[PDB]
Amino acid sequence: SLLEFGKMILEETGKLAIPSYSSYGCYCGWGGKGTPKDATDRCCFVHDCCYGNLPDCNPKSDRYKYKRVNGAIVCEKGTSCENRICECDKAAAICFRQNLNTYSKKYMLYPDFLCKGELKC
Ligand SMILES: CN1c2ccccc2[C@]23C[C@H]4[C@H]([C@@H]5C[C@H](O)N4[C@@H](C5)[C@H]12)[C@H]3O
Ligand SMILES: COc1ccc(C(=O)O)cc1
Repeated sequence: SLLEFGKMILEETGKLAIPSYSSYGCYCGWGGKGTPKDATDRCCFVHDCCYGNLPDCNPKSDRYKYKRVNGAIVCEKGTSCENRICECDKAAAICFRQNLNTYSKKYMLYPDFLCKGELKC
């Protein structure tokens, strides 16, 4: 769930989940539409897509167990859905870190109205 996703995002990137990634570009937080702004907005595009492969669970709400360990992130014996959600998030959190440089405060709190168009997963 978001409570787990947020801890992850903080743990890996050092930045707090909320202002730092909850409205970034066109796909972080909101989702919806548009051509992703940059590397970090693109992660969100994949993460959405990641949650999309699952219509059988509640990504935003179902709580899962994961632990850290000298660096990497480990998801644990859950309920398929629970496990699947964790790898989705795990990836996404890794992607943010992977691209912590292209992080631009210019896109932090990027509205919506300027986000235009289709994009198939
Ligand atoms: C409308 N809703 C949908 C309705 C029917 C099928 C798929 C979707 C969503 C789910 C998910 C994703 C982006 C980001 C956002 O989290 N959601 C929106 C747009 C779409 C997009 O795939
Ligand atoms: C992919 O990054 C996010 C960040 C915030 C939210 C949200 O606030 O719903 C969803 C996905």
